[PDB]
Amino acid sequence: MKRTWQPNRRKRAKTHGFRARMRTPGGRKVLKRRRQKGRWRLTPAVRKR
Amino acid sequence: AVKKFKPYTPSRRFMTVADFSEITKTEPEKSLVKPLKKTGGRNNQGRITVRFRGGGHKRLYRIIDFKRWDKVGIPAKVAAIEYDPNRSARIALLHYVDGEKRYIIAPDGLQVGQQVVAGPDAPIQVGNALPLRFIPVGTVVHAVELEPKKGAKLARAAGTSAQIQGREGDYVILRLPSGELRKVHGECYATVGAVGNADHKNIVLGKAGRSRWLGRRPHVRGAAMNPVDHPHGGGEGRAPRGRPPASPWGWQTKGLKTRKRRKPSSRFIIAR
RNA sequence: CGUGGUUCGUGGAGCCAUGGGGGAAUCUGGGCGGACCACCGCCUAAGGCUAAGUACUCCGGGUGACCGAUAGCGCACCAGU
RNA sequence: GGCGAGCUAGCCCUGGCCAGGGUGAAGCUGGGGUGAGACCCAGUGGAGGCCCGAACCGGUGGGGGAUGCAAACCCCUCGGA
RNA sequence: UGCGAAUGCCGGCAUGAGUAACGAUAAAGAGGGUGAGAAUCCCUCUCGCCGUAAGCCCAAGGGUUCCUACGCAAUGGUCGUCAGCGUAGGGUUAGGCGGGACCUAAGGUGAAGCCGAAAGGCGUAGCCGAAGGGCAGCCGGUUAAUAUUCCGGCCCUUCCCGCAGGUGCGAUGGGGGGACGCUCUAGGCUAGGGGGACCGGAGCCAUGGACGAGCCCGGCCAGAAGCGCAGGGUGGGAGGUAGGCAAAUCCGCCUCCCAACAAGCUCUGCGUGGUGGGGAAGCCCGUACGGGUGACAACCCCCCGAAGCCAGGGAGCCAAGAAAAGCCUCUAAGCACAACCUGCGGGAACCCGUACCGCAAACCGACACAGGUGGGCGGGUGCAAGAGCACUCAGGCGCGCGGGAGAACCCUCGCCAAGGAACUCUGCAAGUUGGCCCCGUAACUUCGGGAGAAGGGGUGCUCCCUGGGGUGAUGAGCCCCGGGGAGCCGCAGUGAACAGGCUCUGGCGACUGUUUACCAAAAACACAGCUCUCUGCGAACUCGUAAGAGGAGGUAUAGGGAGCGACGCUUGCCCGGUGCCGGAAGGUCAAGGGGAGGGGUGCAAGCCCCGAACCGAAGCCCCGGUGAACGGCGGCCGUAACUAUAACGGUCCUAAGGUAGCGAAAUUCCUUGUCGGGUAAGUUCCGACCUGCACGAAAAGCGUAACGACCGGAGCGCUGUCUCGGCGAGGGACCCGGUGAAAUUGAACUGGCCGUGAAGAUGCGGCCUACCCGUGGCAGGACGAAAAGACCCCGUGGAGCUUUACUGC
RNA sequence: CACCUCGAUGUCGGCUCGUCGCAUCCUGGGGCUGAAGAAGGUCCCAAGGGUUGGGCUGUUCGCCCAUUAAAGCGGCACGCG
RNA sequence: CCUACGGGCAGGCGCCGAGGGUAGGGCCCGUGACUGGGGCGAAGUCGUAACAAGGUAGCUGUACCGGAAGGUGCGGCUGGAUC
RNA sequence: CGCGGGGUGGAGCAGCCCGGUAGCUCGUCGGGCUCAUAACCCGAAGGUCGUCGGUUCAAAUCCGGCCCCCGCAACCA
RNA sequence: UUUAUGCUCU
Ligand SMILES: [Mg+2]
Ligand SMILES: [Mg+2]
Ligand SMILES: [Mg+2]
Ligand SMILES: [Mg+2]
Ligand SMILES: [Mg+2]
Ligand SMILES: [Mg+2]
Ligand SMILES: [Mg+2]
Ligand SMILES: [Mg+2]
Ligand SMILES: [Mg+2]
Ligand SMILES: [Mg+2]
Ligand SMILES: [Mg+2]
Ligand SMILES: [Mg+2]
Ligand SMILES: [Mg+2]
Ligand SMILES: [Mg+2]
Ligand SMILES: [Mg+2]
Ligand SMILES: [Mg+2]
Ligand SMILES: [Mg+2]
Ligand SMILES: [Mg+2]
Ligand SMILES: [Mg+2]
Ligand SMILES: [Mg+2]
Ligand SMILES: [Mg+2]
Ligand SMILES: [Mg+2]
Ligand SMILES: [Mg+2]
Ligand SMILES: [Mg+2]
Ligand SMILES: [Mg+2]
Ligand SMILES: [Mg+2]
Ligand SMILES: [Mg+2]
Ligand SMILES: [Mg+2]
Ligand SMILES: [Mg+2]
Ligand SMILES: [Mg+2]
Ligand SMILES: [Mg+2]
Ligand SMILES: [Mg+2]
Ligand SMILES: [Mg+2]
Ligand SMILES: [Mg+2]
Ligand SMILES: [Mg+2]
Ligand SMILES: [Mg+2]
Ligand SMILES: [Mg+2]
Ligand SMILES: [Mg+2]
Ligand SMILES: [Mg+2]
Ligand SMILES: [Mg+2]
Ligand SMILES: [Mg+2]
Ligand SMILES: [Mg+2]
Ligand SMILES: [Mg+2]
Ligand SMILES: [Mg+2]
Ligand SMILES: [Mg+2]
Ligand SMILES: [Mg+2]
Ligand SMILES: [Mg+2]
Ligand SMILES: [Mg+2]
Ligand SMILES: [Mg+2]
Ligand SMILES: [Mg+2]
Ligand SMILES: [Mg+2]
Ligand SMILES: [Mg+2]
Ligand SMILES: [Mg+2]
Ligand SMILES: [Mg+2]
Ligand SMILES: [Mg+2]
Ligand SMILES: [Mg+2]
Ligand SMILES: [Mg+2]
Ligand SMILES: [Mg+2]
Ligand SMILES: [Mg+2]
Ligand SMILES: [Mg+2]
Ligand SMILES: [Mg+2]
Ligand SMILES: [Mg+2]
Ligand SMILES: [Mg+2]
Ligand SMILES: [Mg+2]
Ligand SMILES: [Mg+2]
Ligand SMILES: [Mg+2]
Ligand SMILES: [Mg+2]
Ligand SMILES: [Mg+2]
Ligand SMILES: [Mg+2]
Ligand SMILES: [Mg+2]
Ligand SMILES: [Mg+2]
Ligand SMILES: [Mg+2]
Ligand SMILES: [Mg+2]
Ligand SMILES: [Mg+2]
Ligand SMILES: [Mg+2]
Ligand SMILES: [Mg+2]
Ligand SMILES: [Mg+2]
Ligand SMILES: [Mg+2]
Ligand SMILES: [Mg+2]
Ligand SMILES: [Mg+2]
Ligand SMILES: [Mg+2]
Ligand SMILES: [Mg+2]
Ligand SMILES: [Mg+2]
Ligand SMILES: [Mg+2]
Ligand SMILES: [Mg+2]
Ligand SMILES: [Mg+2]
Ligand SMILES: [Mg+2]
Ligand SMILES: [Mg+2]
Ligand SMILES: [Mg+2]
Ligand SMILES: [Mg+2]
Ligand SMILES: [Mg+2]
Ligand SMILES: [Mg+2]
Ligand SMILES: [Mg+2]
Ligand SMILES: [Mg+2]
Ligand SMILES: [Mg+2]
Ligand SMILES: [Mg+2]
Ligand SMILES: [Mg+2]
Ligand SMILES: [Mg+2]
Ligand SMILES: [Mg+2]
Ligand SMILES: [Mg+2]
Ligand SMILES: [Mg+2]
Ligand SMILES: [Mg+2]
Ligand SMILES: [Mg+2]
Ligand SMILES: [Mg+2]
Ligand SMILES: [Mg+2]
Ligand SMILES: [Mg+2]
Ligand SMILES: [Mg+2]
Ligand SMILES: [Mg+2]
Ligand SMILES: [Mg+2]
Ligand SMILES: [Mg+2]
Ligand SMILES: [Mg+2]
Ligand SMILES: [Mg+2]
Ligand SMILES: [Mg+2]
Ligand SMILES: [Mg+2]
Ligand SMILES: [Mg+2]
Ligand SMILES: [Mg+2]
Ligand SMILES: [Mg+2]
Ligand SMILES: [Mg+2]
Ligand SMILES: [Mg+2]
Ligand SMILES: [Mg+2]
Ligand SMILES: [Mg+2]
Ligand SMILES: [Mg+2]
Ligand SMILES: [Mg+2]
Ligand SMILES: [Mg+2]
Ligand SMILES: [Mg+2]
Ligand SMILES: [Mg+2]
Ligand SMILES: [Mg+2]
Ligand SMILES: [Mg+2]
Ligand SMILES: [Mg+2]
Ligand SMILES: [Mg+2]
Ligand SMILES: [Mg+2]
Ligand SMILES: [Mg+2]
Ligand SMILES: [Mg+2]
Ligand SMILES: [Mg+2]
Ligand SMILES: [Mg+2]
Ligand SMILES: [Mg+2]
Ligand SMILES: [Mg+2]
Ligand SMILES: [Mg+2]
Ligand SMILES: [Mg+2]
Ligand SMILES: [Mg+2]
Ligand SMILES: [Mg+2]
Ligand SMILES: [Mg+2]
Ligand SMILES: [Mg+2]
Ligand SMILES: [Mg+2]
Ligand SMILES: [Mg+2]
Ligand SMILES: [Mg+2]
Ligand SMILES: [Mg+2]
Ligand SMILES: [Mg+2]
Ligand SMILES: [Mg+2]
Ligand SMILES: [Mg+2]
Ligand SMILES: [Mg+2]
Ligand SMILES: [Mg+2]
Ligand SMILES: [Mg+2]
Ligand SMILES: [Mg+2]
Ligand SMILES: [Mg+2]
Ligand SMILES: [Mg+2]
Ligand SMILES: [Mg+2]
Ligand SMILES: [Mg+2]
Ligand SMILES: [Mg+2]
Ligand SMILES: [Mg+2]
Ligand SMILES: [Mg+2]
Ligand SMILES: [Mg+2]
Ligand SMILES: [Mg+2]
Ligand SMILES: [Mg+2]
Ligand SMILES: [Mg+2]
Ligand SMILES: [Mg+2]
Ligand SMILES: [Mg+2]
Ligand SMILES: [Mg+2]
Ligand SMILES: [Mg+2]
Ligand SMILES: [Mg+2]
Ligand SMILES: [Mg+2]
Ligand SMILES: [Mg+2]
Ligand SMILES: [Mg+2]
Ligand SMILES: [Mg+2]
Ligand SMILES: [Mg+2]
Ligand SMILES: [Mg+2]
Ligand SMILES: [Mg+2]
Ligand SMILES: [Mg+2]
Ligand SMILES: [Mg+2]
Ligand SMILES: [Mg+2]
Ligand SMILES: [Mg+2]
Ligand SMILES: [Mg+2]
Ligand SMILES: [Mg+2]
Ligand SMILES: [Mg+2]
Ligand SMILES: [Mg+2]
Ligand SMILES: [Mg+2]
Ligand SMILES: [Mg+2]
Ligand SMILES: [Mg+2]
Ligand SMILES: [Mg+2]
Ligand SMILES: [Mg+2]
Ligand SMILES: [Mg+2]
Ligand SMILES: [Mg+2]
Ligand SMILES: [Mg+2]
Ligand SMILES: [Mg+2]
Ligand SMILES: [Mg+2]
Ligand SMILES: [Mg+2]
Ligand SMILES: [Mg+2]
Ligand SMILES: [Mg+2]
Ligand SMILES: [Mg+2]
Ligand SMILES: [Mg+2]
Ligand SMILES: [Mg+2]
Ligand SMILES: [Mg+2]
Ligand SMILES: [Mg+2]
Ligand SMILES: [Mg+2]
Ligand SMILES: [Mg+2]
Ligand SMILES: [Mg+2]
Ligand SMILES: [Mg+2]
Ligand SMILES: [Mg+2]
Ligand SMILES: [Mg+2]
Ligand SMILES: [Mg+2]
Ligand SMILES: [Mg+2]
Ligand SMILES: [Mg+2]
Ligand SMILES: [Mg+2]
Ligand SMILES: [Mg+2]
Ligand SMILES: [Mg+2]
Ligand SMILES: [Mg+2]
Ligand SMILES: [Mg+2]
Ligand SMILES: [Mg+2]
Ligand SMILES: [Mg+2]
Ligand SMILES: [Mg+2]
Ligand SMILES: [Mg+2]
Ligand SMILES: [Mg+2]
Ligand SMILES: [Mg+2]
Ligand SMILES: [Mg+2]
Ligand SMILES: [Mg+2]
Ligand SMILES: [Mg+2]
Ligand SMILES: [Mg+2]
Ligand SMILES: [Mg+2]
Ligand SMILES: [Mg+2]
Ligand SMILES: [Mg+2]
Ligand SMILES: [Mg+2]
Ligand SMILES: [Mg+2]
Ligand SMILES: [Mg+2]
Ligand SMILES: [Mg+2]
Ligand SMILES: [Mg+2]
Ligand SMILES: [Mg+2]
Ligand SMILES: [Mg+2]
Ligand SMILES: [Mg+2]
Ligand SMILES: [Mg+2]
Ligand SMILES: [Mg+2]
Ligand SMILES: [Mg+2]
Ligand SMILES: [Mg+2]
Ligand SMILES: [Mg+2]
Ligand SMILES: [Mg+2]
Ligand SMILES: [Mg+2]
Ligand SMILES: [Mg+2]
Ligand SMILES: [Mg+2]
Ligand SMILES: [Mg+2]
Ligand SMILES: [Mg+2]
Ligand SMILES: [Mg+2]
Ligand SMILES: [Mg+2]
Ligand SMILES: [Mg+2]
Ligand SMILES: [Mg+2]
């Protein structure tokens, strides 16, 4: 039956994308946190062309 | 009149439709003077602020002329009477001698092909607009301005009208469709005649879907809710109100008056 | 008048601060010494700057009656993987 | 304090989809009818939260499954269409 | 700093156990090949399954999975020599396909501007934003793997420059256009398909017959201009002009005058078209596939025919159906040896994607998971039609453990003597019925319905006669609807498959519809419709600190709240309490005003405190009104010439004491009330009565045709439900080979009885019984497993909800 | 009453399958009778076997229909999920 | 089978057919818990509606209401007494 | 046998708190008006306060037991 | 402006 994950490359960037993260002060801290932790990826990796 | 149906389905048995014989070569509307695209939206910026709306037929907005002093003296011919989905009244497309076209809310009687005009001049017959002060006391009128130069606001609903009752200063005394006696400034434009399509009040939607077409989603009773939701929610097998009948937000809804007390407007009113 | 700060929770409640109303004076002027008054004293509000002594440890170093791979940092190992 | 409507609910914009058969509303035309009408009869017509029924949307009853094929499934049956 | 327990933590290894299982019952068999090894890889043949798919093409998503060589440790539920797996190499080619150097939509963002402690929230234009608008490529060939991308053929777009011709050119600005619904639809086409005695073609004559107008195979695709057929769009002049935020010669408006029609002018679709290209069966090779020939292949007539094209086609209808650019026209600044337009010529034309999977072993579900996933194509025959059903083309598959055996038991199926609901809470389940044509069809009814009511008859094949329609000719052929007559065969003719069991009578709900994703689909919600109430418009109301926004670009025939709930007949009395509404008086009432009068301190001027009368809002009090506002609508006693019963009376209380209509009911406790009906028998069912524990009128009352996967009662039909079982099939269970889990587990050398024990003993006492160990089975016990009881209580534990609890906002 | 069980001892009825007790429902054997016979009453012995099919209700139970030699009462965690 | 055989008879099939069966309608009669009124019946209960102006003139069609006769509204009739 | 309210002339009600005296309507009886009855008018009679005990100087009254009446409750199970 | 009523057969 229809599960929760329904991948959509635009949805993903539009939602957790880097630019989305930078618009909101709350998001900028996510990046602040993630960077401070040493995360290799500050943002969900996405593709398409 | 009003159209009826033989009961070849239930609902079709009680269903009743408007009579469209009064409607002159409508179908395609007048792309110029209207329409504009109409932003159909049921909530404000974000959230629902009027319950139970949405869906229903797409609509083009006919941008109608609610201020006629705009073209004083310039007469015009009534070209057609049209269907307007954005109001209960019908609209009348009129061609000005100017070559300018505008829609008006079609008054009762207003025949296709007759002349119309607005101004302090202006014969006191149907379709003509005049500053209130120049209208013979006792005549019925529609599409009145509430303050001069601010556009018509009163008596625009199908079948509605207002009567000029007397004069008092720079103000005249109207009896509004509500029955309220109000003073309006004499400079305010009105237009002689009642609105028309007065059979409007007598149609019967007939079915749930018919309400869906008009953009009205189902309305649910507080009685059917839970206490979380409404003053009337909860119980355990039906229930009287168990308190003064209230709205979802707590205020009483049977009698409790709501007009703001100390309101400048108060000084110009006198009825129900 | 309404509040905050002070140990002061309206208390005899001053002092410093100030959202609202009213609203001065320039040394014989003004503030304070815990309601108020007198006396005796202290200090000069409504402009501004000012090193050092102080706080911390991403970083480098030196030490340990500190751990010794289930410990010690989550990671002694290409782990914020 | 942030993260979530890529599940689900509602709404907004733009598209798409609904085999085949049945019933035969109004209106129209003609005829009868009358002072003129209402109206009646044919034919035409093709209305409907109309009927039967696939796709599609469902989830009624029963059986099976119960460390399952499956953290909601399978079969038969059934609702809308 | 010492561990045995914390359903402790981390790890390792055990038990169950060679046990369950190995993931759809579409299905397999043999020969040959490879190889250390083969049921599992390759090839051949036979068999089976999909075929509105289980075939093919797009979009998502995935991201090397693609092709090839060399490999089998692991991954593969077995095995693998194979693989979507390991190593390596290769593979994705565009001015025309998609997206971008185009347009705008919701929404997002946001110069101006507005608001907010900060963060930030709004917001006009503008900008961003697409599966919408716009825009130029069709047919073949080719690679192991890409192709509208490379190649071949034919055909187009834009940009730059240049000639020639032409014109007032010129825009982000004005105008036109783009430009739009749902249902039903016309004519003409196309895709697609069937047939052909005609055209082309390797071959074939079996097994009794056939050398035949035999069988088998194929009989097209693309194509500029021109042309032809069908169709879309469109009036042409002139005068006036004050409107289209400047200006227009354009558009709009008024008046004349000509066309009335596609006539013309255009733009599409289809046909034809120079030319180009494809081109079966079969046979021969070689696979791991494809290649040769068939060929110099043929390449044509008839018929059916779209939901697709001509397309902005037409008609009807109410719910009244995007935008912007491209484009055309108008003019403005400007410039007019510019510029723009037409034609020809030369040149210029960028970035991204392109492999492969894609109803699935490559996407979403931890899995090679019986689930989920949007658009297009989806052939033939038959069955009334159809995408339905059966069988089948192309194409694709037999589902990644097998071999046997023929027990119980389970699942999924088939049949059954006599009976026929006797089963059971219930006909649950299963049966019956079942498509089409015809005959026929009741109560009631809102006149539509109820109706597929009910109940019946027909249904195949053959020969003969025969009526209409389409296309062609007014014909033949090919299709398409039939009508009549005589016969034939079986148990049976919708011979297989897909196809309602029916009736009677209650309750609830009017109806279609909606809901507890995953135990409830309902008498619950919603619903048209009735009433009350608020709202005069910067409306009420809602969201927000605000700005702002929804309401609504609406205006009382409108909008908000509330209850009721189609429709029919109706909806009674009480305003004392609560709420709401009205009330310019009066009572009380806060800050404030006012200060009679008192006080502290000073030598004093004074400074500083209290403080009475009085004047001070809303609110409450008070006076009224109000029921489709919250709500409420009695008790005792007596009484008629048989008895009974009480129309009648007395008295006490109330704000008023329940009207109509209903009533042992979705309500009735006593209760299976009493009576009547149904049955041989009826706690239920139907009809009554009324003693209504405890109906009653918009939390509506009483009815109502139609409707319902709702709940109740009855009958007919028919049955494995049952008397009462039996036999049979297949998938499991069982045996053999391969792979191999799970909860659970203090340790065990783990028997019965009668006692005893913390009151239910394998473990204590007494007696009894009992050689050691398994396998298939049943479920009585191990107070069996599972979940630190959901009930209950306890905790000065928590949370949701309520109110005339308290206190606040 | 509150003794084992609340880190769980699943609760009525039906079905299935029983087994045991005897305070015996029938059948066998008896004594007494207000036992003529036949048929009963009442008590004693006796547990071997038997102890029907339906209507109603979830029912146990009970009422009822038709029968019968009889339509027995109990226990077994109100035996047995 | 008999023939006087292009024959008849027996025998076979077919139509219709008494009726039987199944299914659904129509009319009529009897009967039914209970229920509606009606008639009648020497001396029951409650009132007073009508006849005299009936002590509210009466009657009337309709509508609402009430233990009962009745009352009231609207309109109508005189078949109303009284100066 | 839980809680609450009751029991008073013939009927229905007061009086019970707080002590000391029993009141209202109806009915009953006598007399009147009337031809007569009712209505109406004038008079009068009638209760030991459910019951036994207790308290006080005194009990319908305050207290206790018993017998009846009405109302409410009987829930998780 | 207070009244209503009069058993059965002759
Ligand atoms: Mg779905
Ligand atoms: Mg997940
Ligand atoms: Mg996307
Ligand atoms: Mg989305
Ligand atoms: Mg890195
Ligand atoms: Mg917004
Ligand atoms: Mg937002
Ligand atoms: Mg209306
Ligand atoms: Mg509602
Ligand atoms: Mg609810
Ligand atoms: Mg909520
Ligand atoms: Mg609430
Ligand atoms: Mg409530
Ligand atoms: Mg209730
Ligand atoms: Mg202060
Ligand atoms: Mg403080
Ligand atoms: Mg304090
Ligand atoms: Mg203190
Ligand atoms: Mg202080
Ligand atoms: Mg001081
Ligand atoms: Mg201060
Ligand atoms: Mg201040
Ligand atoms: Mg000084
Ligand atoms: Mg000081
Ligand atoms: Mg001091
Ligand atoms: Mg002070
Ligand atoms: Mg100092
Ligand atoms: Mg300073
Ligand atoms: Mg400093
Ligand atoms: Mg350091
Ligand atoms: Mg060391
Ligand atoms: Mg280690
Ligand atoms: Mg470590
Ligand atoms: Mg070590
Ligand atoms: Mg560190
Ligand atoms: Mg670690
Ligand atoms: Mg590392
Ligand atoms: Mg928050
Ligand atoms: Mg969503
Ligand atoms: Mg489709
Ligand atoms: Mg006609
Ligand atoms: Mg005629
Ligand atoms: Mg037709
Ligand atoms: Mg017709
Ligand atoms: Mg339908
Ligand atoms: Mg239906
Ligand atoms: Mg259907
Ligand atoms: Mg189901
Ligand atoms: Mg369900
Ligand atoms: Mg079910
Ligand atoms: Mg099930
Ligand atoms: Mg099971
Ligand atoms: Mg220990
Ligand atoms: Mg341990
Ligand atoms: Mg085992
Ligand atoms: Mg086994
Ligand atoms: Mg097995
Ligand atoms: Mg299998
Ligand atoms: Mg071999
Ligand atoms: Mg070899
Ligand atoms: Mg094989
Ligand atoms: Mg082999
Ligand atoms: Mg296999
Ligand atoms: Mg992709
Ligand atoms: Mg790889
Ligand atoms: Mg491969
Ligand atoms: Mg391997
Ligand atoms: Mg291997
Ligand atoms: Mg393996
Ligand atoms: Mg596997
Ligand atoms: Mg090998
Ligand atoms: Mg590989
Ligand atoms: Mg190209
Ligand atoms: Mg493509
Ligand atoms: Mg492009
Ligand atoms: Mg460029
Ligand atoms: Mg844009
Ligand atoms: Mg913003
Ligand atoms: Mg901002
Ligand atoms: Mg762009
Ligand atoms: Mg696009
Ligand atoms: Mg497009
Ligand atoms: Mg393109
Ligand atoms: Mg082309
Ligand atoms: Mg390929
Ligand atoms: Mg190609
Ligand atoms: Mg090419
Ligand atoms: Mg231009
Ligand atoms: Mg269009
Ligand atoms: Mg057509
Ligand atoms: Mg073709
Ligand atoms: Mg030939
Ligand atoms: Mg032969
Ligand atoms: Mg030949
Ligand atoms: Mg052929
Ligand atoms: Mg052919
Ligand atoms: Mg073709
Ligand atoms: Mg061609
Ligand atoms: Mg013209
Ligand atoms: Mg001109
Ligand atoms: Mg202009
Ligand atoms: Mg062409
Ligand atoms: Mg052409
Ligand atoms: Mg050729
Ligand atoms: Mg070939
Ligand atoms: Mg269609
Ligand atoms: Mg079209
Ligand atoms: Mg059209
Ligand atoms: Mg633009
Ligand atoms: Mg020009
Ligand atoms: Mg110039
Ligand atoms: Mg060129
Ligand atoms: Mg080129
Ligand atoms: Mg490609
Ligand atoms: Mg695959
Ligand atoms: Mg593919
Ligand atoms: Mg699928
Ligand atoms: Mg698909
Ligand atoms: Mg595939
Ligand atoms: Mg598999
Ligand atoms: Mg799958
Ligand atoms: Mg998967
Ligand atoms: Mg499903
Ligand atoms: Mg699908
Ligand atoms: Mg087919
Ligand atoms: Mg066919
Ligand atoms: Mg056939
Ligand atoms: Mg068919
Ligand atoms: Mg198709
Ligand atoms: Mg199929
Ligand atoms: Mg095949
Ligand atoms: Mg398998
Ligand atoms: Mg057989
Ligand atoms: Mg049988
Ligand atoms: Mg039989
Ligand atoms: Mg039968
Ligand atoms: Mg039974
Ligand atoms: Mg039964
Ligand atoms: Mg049931
Ligand atoms: Mg039943
Ligand atoms: Mg069934
Ligand atoms: Mg018929
Ligand atoms: Mg019916
Ligand atoms: Mg009918
Ligand atoms: Mg039938
Ligand atoms: Mg039939
Ligand atoms: Mg038949
Ligand atoms: Mg046959
Ligand atoms: Mg013909
Ligand atoms: Mg044709
Ligand atoms: Mg023909
Ligand atoms: Mg069949
Ligand atoms: Mg069938
Ligand atoms: Mg059927
Ligand atoms: Mg319903
Ligand atoms: Mg109803
Ligand atoms: Mg439904
Ligand atoms: Mg649902
Ligand atoms: Mg559910
Ligand atoms: Mg749930
Ligand atoms: Mg269920
Ligand atoms: Mg349902
Ligand atoms: Mg908001
Ligand atoms: Mg607010
Ligand atoms: Mg505002
Ligand atoms: Mg607004
Ligand atoms: Mg608006
Ligand atoms: Mg309701
Ligand atoms: Mg009353
Ligand atoms: Mg009241
Ligand atoms: Mg009142
Ligand atoms: Mg009140
Ligand atoms: Mg008030
Ligand atoms: Mg006052
Ligand atoms: Mg004061
Ligand atoms: Mg003062
Ligand atoms: Mg003094
Ligand atoms: Mg006041
Ligand atoms: Mg008053
Ligand atoms: Mg009422
Ligand atoms: Mg009350
Ligand atoms: Mg009474
Ligand atoms: Mg009585
Ligand atoms: Mg009596
Ligand atoms: Mg009153
Ligand atoms: Mg009642
Ligand atoms: Mg009443
Ligand atoms: Mg009964
Ligand atoms: Mg009740
Ligand atoms: Mg009977
Ligand atoms: Mg009976
Ligand atoms: Mg029941
Ligand atoms: Mg009944
Ligand atoms: Mg009720
Ligand atoms: Mg009510
Ligand atoms: Mg109702
Ligand atoms: Mg009812
Ligand atoms: Mg249902
Ligand atoms: Mg059976
Ligand atoms: Mg078998
Ligand atoms: Mg094995
Ligand atoms: Mg004992
Ligand atoms: Mg024991
Ligand atoms: Mg021992
Ligand atoms: Mg011992
Ligand atoms: Mg022992
Ligand atoms: Mg011993
Ligand atoms: Mg053993
Ligand atoms: Mg065993
Ligand atoms: Mg066991
Ligand atoms: Mg078992
Ligand atoms: Mg516990
Ligand atoms: Mg507690
Ligand atoms: Mg607590
Ligand atoms: Mg205990
Ligand atoms: Mg104890
Ligand atoms: Mg335990
Ligand atoms: Mg357990
Ligand atoms: Mg005895
Ligand atoms: Mg015996
Ligand atoms: Mg004897
Ligand atoms: Mg004995
Ligand atoms: Mg039953
Ligand atoms: Mg019973
Ligand atoms: Mg029995
Ligand atoms: Mg017991
Ligand atoms: Mg038990
Ligand atoms: Mg169980
Ligand atoms: Mg049981
Ligand atoms: Mg016959
Ligand atoms: Mg007959
Ligand atoms: Mg009959
Ligand atoms: Mg009778
Ligand atoms: Mg008497
Ligand atoms: Mg009598
Ligand atoms: Mg009288
Ligand atoms: Mg009278
Ligand atoms: Mg009278
Ligand atoms: Mg009279
Ligand atoms: Mg009465
Ligand atoms: Mg009258
Ligand atoms: Mg009393
Ligand atoms: Mg008494
Ligand atoms: Mg008292
Ligand atoms: Mg008296
Ligand atoms: Mg007397
Ligand atoms: Mg006593
Ligand atoms: Mg005493
Ligand atoms: Mg409770
Ligand atoms: Mg009397
Ligand atoms: Mg008399
Ligand atoms: Mg009498
Ligand atoms: Mg007599």
